[PDB]
Amino acid sequence: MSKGEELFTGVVPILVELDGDVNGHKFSVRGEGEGDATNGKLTLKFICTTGKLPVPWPTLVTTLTYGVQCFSRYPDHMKRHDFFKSAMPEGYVQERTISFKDDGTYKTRAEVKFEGDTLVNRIELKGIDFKEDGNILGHKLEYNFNSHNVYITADKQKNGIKANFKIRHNVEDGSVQLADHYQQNTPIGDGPVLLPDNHYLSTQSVLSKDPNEKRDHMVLLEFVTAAGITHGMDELYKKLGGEYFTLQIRGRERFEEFREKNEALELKDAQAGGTCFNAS
Amino acid sequence: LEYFTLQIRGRERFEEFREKNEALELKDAQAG
Repeated sequence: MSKGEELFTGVVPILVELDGDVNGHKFSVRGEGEGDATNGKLTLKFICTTGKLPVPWPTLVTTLTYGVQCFSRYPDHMKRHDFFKSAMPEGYVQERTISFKDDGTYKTRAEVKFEGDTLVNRIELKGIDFKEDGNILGHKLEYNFNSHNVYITADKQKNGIKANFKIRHNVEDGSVQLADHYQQNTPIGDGPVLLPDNHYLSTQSVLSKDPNEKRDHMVLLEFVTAAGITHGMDELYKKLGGEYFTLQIRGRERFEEFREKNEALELKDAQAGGTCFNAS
Repeated sequence: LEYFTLQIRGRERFEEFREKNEALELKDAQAG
């Protein structure tokens, strides 16, 4: 498990700040609350600070709080796969394309990082090509949010992860408005991070209102748990992560190139006393 | 044609080297 796991062992205050622009409708959202990674729990209240929100609240949930996936609960044996906590305290950049079927698209960029003792998620959102009388700009979506399974895979070329999932927004007419999510996370710092094997996040949400709150707002409770890899598989991963493997190379120059990179990598480990090698 | 062996520490690092090494060998082995 990563060094960053120690930062999420308790209750962590959360600040969320979003600046958005959808078809020229500019808006800002501020959210504050607490995250409890031990129980995969987060509780947030979000406020539209610019007046009325030009899009339905459920369309922003994944940007706002599947925006702080470092509060997911990883079972003990899966903690070797938690990229999100491993990038802290420096944090990570989260980028998404959200494509609404037969409607517009969101593009988002966020930085998730500690600032002091507060985990902060700062987001820029651009929405283009939305139908002015559609399900989103026409506010035709129900105020609920179903459970989803977020498929997570490693992106070693960029030292991060990717995620893909399709959100099912209930429409008032009874039909469904699909939101196709494409996700990329990369670390802000240059330190080592955990790159996961294939797994998924099982997410659950309930949306509510604060009866004392005058502004356009959304109250959110969310439980998220990692899943998909057995205890036996992670015991294997743990064994294989420590073993030595013989690679056979054809050609002296090709051998020389591999050897220098291998030596550089073992040098990085030894300089950090091996403290990050095959971390559980 | 001359073979060499390299000791790689850990599954993750080995899978990365072996993948790159295999891609290289699938250019010399296409009859050239």
